[PDB]
Amino acid sequence: AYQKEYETAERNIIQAKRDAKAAGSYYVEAQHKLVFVVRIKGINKIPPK
Amino acid sequence: NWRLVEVGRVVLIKKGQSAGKLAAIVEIIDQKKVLIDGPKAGVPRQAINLGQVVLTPLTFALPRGARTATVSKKWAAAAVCEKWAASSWAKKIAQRERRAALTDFERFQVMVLRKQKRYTVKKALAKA
Amino acid sequence: TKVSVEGVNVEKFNVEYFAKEKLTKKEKKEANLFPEQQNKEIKAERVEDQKVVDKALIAEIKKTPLLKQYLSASFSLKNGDKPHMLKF
Amino acid sequence: VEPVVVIDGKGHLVGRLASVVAKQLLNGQKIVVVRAEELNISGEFFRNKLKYHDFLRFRAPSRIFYKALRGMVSHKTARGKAALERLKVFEGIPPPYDKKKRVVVPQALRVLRLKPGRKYTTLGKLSTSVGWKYEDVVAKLEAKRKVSSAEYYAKKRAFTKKVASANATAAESDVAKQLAALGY
Amino acid sequence: AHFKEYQVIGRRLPTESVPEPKLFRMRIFASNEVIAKSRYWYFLQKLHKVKKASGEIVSINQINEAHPTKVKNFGVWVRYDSRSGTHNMYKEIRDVSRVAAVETLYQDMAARHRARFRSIHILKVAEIEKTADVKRQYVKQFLTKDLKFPLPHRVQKSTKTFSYKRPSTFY
Amino acid sequence: PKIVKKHTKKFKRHHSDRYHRVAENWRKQKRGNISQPKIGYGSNKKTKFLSPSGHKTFLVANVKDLETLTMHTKTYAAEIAHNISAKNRVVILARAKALGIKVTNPKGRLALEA
Amino acid sequence: AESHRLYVKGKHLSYQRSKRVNNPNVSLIKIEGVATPQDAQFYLGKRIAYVYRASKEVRGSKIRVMWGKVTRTHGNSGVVRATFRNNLPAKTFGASVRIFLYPSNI
RNA sequence: UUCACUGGGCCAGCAUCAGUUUUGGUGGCAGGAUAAAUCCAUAGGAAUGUAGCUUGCCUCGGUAAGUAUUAUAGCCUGUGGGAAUACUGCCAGCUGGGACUGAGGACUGCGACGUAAGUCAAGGAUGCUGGCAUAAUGGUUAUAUGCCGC
RNA sequence: UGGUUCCUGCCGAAGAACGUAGAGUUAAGGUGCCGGAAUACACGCUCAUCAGA
RNA sequence: CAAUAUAGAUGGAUACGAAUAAGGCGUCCUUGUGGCGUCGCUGAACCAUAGCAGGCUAUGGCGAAUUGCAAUG
Repeated sequence: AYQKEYETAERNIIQAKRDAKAAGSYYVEAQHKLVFVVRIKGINKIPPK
Repeated sequence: NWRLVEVGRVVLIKKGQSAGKLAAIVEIIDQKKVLIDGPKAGVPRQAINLGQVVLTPLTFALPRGARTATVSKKWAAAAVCEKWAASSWAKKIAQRERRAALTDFERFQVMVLRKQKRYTVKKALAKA
Repeated sequence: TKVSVEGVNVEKFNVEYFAKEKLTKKEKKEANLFPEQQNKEIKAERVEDQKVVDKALIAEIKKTPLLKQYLSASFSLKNGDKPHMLKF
Repeated sequence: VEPVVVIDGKGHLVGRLASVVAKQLLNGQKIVVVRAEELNISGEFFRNKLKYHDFLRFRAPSRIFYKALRGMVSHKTARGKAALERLKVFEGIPPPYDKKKRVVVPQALRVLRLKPGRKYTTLGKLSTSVGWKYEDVVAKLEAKRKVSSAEYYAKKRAFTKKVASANATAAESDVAKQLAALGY
Repeated sequence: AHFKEYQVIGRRLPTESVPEPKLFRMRIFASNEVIAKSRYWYFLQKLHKVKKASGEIVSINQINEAHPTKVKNFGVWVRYDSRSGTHNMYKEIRDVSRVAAVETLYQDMAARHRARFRSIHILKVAEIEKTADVKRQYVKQFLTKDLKFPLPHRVQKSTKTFSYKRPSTFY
Repeated sequence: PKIVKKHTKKFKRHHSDRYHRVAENWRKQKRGNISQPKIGYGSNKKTKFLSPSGHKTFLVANVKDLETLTMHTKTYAAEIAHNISAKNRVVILARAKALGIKVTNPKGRLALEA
Repeated sequence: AESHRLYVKGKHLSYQRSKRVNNPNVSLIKIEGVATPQDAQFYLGKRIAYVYRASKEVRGSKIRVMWGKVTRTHGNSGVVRATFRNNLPAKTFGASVRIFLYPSNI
C-alpha cells in the first residue's frame, strides 16, 4: 500500500503540473514540511546562541 | 604550405568523445572556438575549442553554415573518406590500432615471418 | 588461442591421482640406518597417461599451423612490452 | 627505459630542464647533459647578467647549470649526493657521447614554452661575458664534429636508401603479404 | 560552473482583497535552480520593495536553445559595480548558444574588471540578426567573406618524458 | 589466539640517555616524540600474560607446586625458580615430562653428560 | 632465448609522506609505461619483489628478495602504492623493483 | 608383535563467505517545451548573392561590378510530422577488479529457499594445499638510509 | 628565597577538544624540484635596466 | 677470499645540422629564396628476439617430469 501510495502521489503531482501546462496556467507546489540537517563546523569558536 | 582553419577543412578530433573521428569545420566562432560536424563519422554538430582537434591536409568545398543533410551530401561528394584512407597517416593510425589488436600467437607468427623476411632480405642484400 | 579437448578422454584420472605417496614401517627403520636412493624414478602409468593424452592432443595440434612451434617456444617480456596494453 | 640518457642542451630552458633532470636523478636515471653552452634563459641578457652578478657577490656553463640543478635537489643528504654522482654535464659534445643519440625534453624547450616575441639569453654568451674564456674553443671542436657528423649522416642515408631498395624489392612477396595480414 | 537559462516568475502574494498580482517574469542565467531563485529575488528587490518573505516564485523553468546549431551574434547590456560607481556596458558576442555567450561574458568581465558573479547584473542578451549591426570591430573581423587564418599555439601537450625527434611546430 | 602486543619497545624517561645518574624506569614528567605510557596500550584480556609459546607462565619451586598444574597443562607452563638447586631441577624435569607440562626454562644450571 | 623477464621493473620512488612526516609502511612505486591510474588498475594486487644481492650466501645463493603487493593507486600520474612484508630500507629509493603478473586476472 | 590409518604449531597461497571500502563494465526506467536539436514536408526572406545575364580591363578567359534570391550552391526564418539523444533522478538491475578485517565461540533468534525432508551467503571464517629440526622463524646489538628532534 | 623522593585510572576549576591500532573519506593547506600530489584544462592581463608570486 | 660487486645489470644508450610565421625526404630541371610529390600530427618506432637459463642428432627424430599448486630459487 505504501509503494502504491508513493506511485499515485508522484504521478498525481506530475500530472497536476501537466494539467497546469495544458490549461496554460501555473502550478504552485506544496512546501516541503521536512528537511535534513548536517553539521558542518567543529565544536570550537561557536557563539552560545 | 600551410593548413588553414576554414570551412570545408576536414579535421580530426584527437581528444574527446570522438578521440579520432573525421569531422568538418562548418563555421568559425573565433580564434579559439569553431563549429564542426562529423555526421559520417558519427560525431554530431557541435562547438569545439581548437585544442581538442587537429587539422587534416585534406579539404573540400562546403557552404557557409550548411545544414547536416547538406553537409553529408558534400562529404560524400567530396569522397574524402577514401582520400583519408589513402593517406599514409591514417594507415599508420590503423596500423597502431592493429598492433594493439594483436594476439600472442599472432605476435609469434610476426616473429617467425620477420625471421624469414630477414633471411630473404639478407640474401637480397650482400649481392647487389 | 584455443584447441579442441574433445579427442582426449581426460576424465579418468582425478585429484586423488596426483596424491603424493607415503611410506610404511617408519621407512623400514631407514633400511637399518643405511639410506637408499632408488625411489627417484617415475611410475610408468604416469608416462602411459602422458602418451595417451599426447597422441590425441598432437593430432589436434597438427591441423593448426605453427602451433607446435608456438608451444615449444617460451615467453618473456621485451622492452616496451606493456601488459595492460598487451591484449592477450 | 634507457640506462644512460644523453640530453642535448640546445634550445632549452634552464630551470625547467633542471627540474626534470633533478627529478630523474632522484628517480635513479643516469643522465649526461651535453652541449650545455646552448642553454637559453627567459628574459633579456641584461637581467640575467645582473642576476649572476648579485649572486656572485665558477664561470663555466656546466657550473651554472649544476648550480641551478643542485639548488633543486636536497644536496646535503647522502641520497642527494648519490643523485648528483649520477650526473654528468658537458659544454659541447665530447667523446664518447658524440656517437650516440641526444634526446630532448619537450616541456623545457624554448620554442614551445616561450611565446614568440620574447627576449631570451644564450648561456655561452653569458659565461663569456662573465669570464669563461673558452667559448671559441667549443665552436671550433663543434664545427669539426658537425663535419664528421654530416659525413656519417650522408653515409647512413645512402645505406638506409639501399635498405629501402631491398625492402622495396622484398615487397609483393607472400611473406610480406602475411606480414600485412598481421599488420607489418 | 556551466550556467543554464531559467524562466523565473514571481507574483508577490495575493493578499486579502488584492487577488492576482502581476506575475513578474525574468530570465536568469545560473548553474542551478537555487542560485537562480536567489538571483531572482536579488533583482526583484531591486525592482521594487519586495522580500523573499513578501512574495513567492511562480514557476522555475529551464529553457533550451531553439537552434543550437547556428552561430548567432549577440548584443548584451550589462550593469555592474566598479565598486564605488556603477556603469552600464554593451558587448557584442559571436556564439552558437546564448548561455555559452553569457558564460564567456562572465569570464571576460572577471578577467578585465575583477567583478564577481554577484556584482554583475545582466540587463539583456539578444541576438543581433543581420550583419553590420555588429558595432564592435573584433566580432566584425570574423564577418568577412571567405575567412581563413593559420592556427596559433602549435605547441601541444607532449605527454612523455624524453623526445627522440627534436620536435617542431611544423605548421 | 593471535596475541596483539600494542607496544614492542619500552617506555623510558625523558633525557634518560643524557645522564648516567638518571634511571630508565618510567617516571612522569611534572615535543611528543616520546612514547608515553597510558591505558590505551593495555593488551587484550584474552591475550594478556601469554608467552610466544601461547601459555601462561607459572613459577614452580618444588614438585608439590608442579602438581598444581596437573589439569591445566595446555593453558599454563611451568617455570623453575632461579634459586633451585641442581639436584631438585632434574627431579622437577622428570616429573614435569611425566606430567607432560611444558617447562619454560629447561637446561638451567644443568648439562647432559654421557 | 635472449630475454627471460616475466615481470615489469619499476622504481621504488619513496615513502608516503606529508611535508614533515613520512610513513615507511606504504611505499610508492613508478611502474614503467604507466601514466594513468586506469592502467594502474591492471596492476592492482600484483605480487612485487625487491631483488637485491647480499654479501653472504644465506641458502645456496647470495641474492635475497623482499616480497609484497600493490594496494592502490596514488595521484594522477599512475604512481602506485605498495605494501611489503617488511618495509624498505629507504636507501633503495629509485631502485629497480620487480612487479610480477600473478595474481593474474587474465 | 602384525597390519592399516592419522598427527602439533607457525607462516604463507588459493577457494567460498561475511563486514568496511575503492575502482570498473553494463541494463531498464521516470521527467523536461512529454528534452531541445537534427531529419522530413511547406511558405516567405535575405546575403559574407549560387547559377544566369549585361558591361569594362584584360594571357584566345580570367577578373571586376551590377543585375540576378536557386537556377549549374545553398542558408535563414515561419509552420506541420516523426523519433532519437543529452541532462537530471530512480532501480529492493546485472556483473568485475583491488585493499583491510575474521571479533565472537554446543543449540536457541530472525529469516530465506525448499511440496516435503532438508539446505543456506541468515545472531562475526571456514575449507583445501605448500614449507619447517644441520629447523622454520624470531630476537639482540653496531653501522648505514630516510624523516623528525634547540 | 630555594628545594620537597613510585606508577596508573577517574573527576577536575578559578583547520581541528586529541585512549591504542587498522582501513577508508576529508577540513585547512597545497599538487615545477626540494616535496607527497595535474609542467592539468579553459579565458583574459603583465616582460618589470633587480615585476610579480 | 676468489672465476662477484658496490644508489641498484638481466633484449639493444638505436648518433646529421639548423629552422620553427618552417623543416626534412625523394625526384626533375633553369641548381634556385626553382618546381613537383611526400612526411610529421610521437619511440605505440626500429633492430634483435623459438631451441635444457636454451639439450643430442638427421623439414625430421630422441631428452625434459618428482623442483609434486607461488615462495630469488
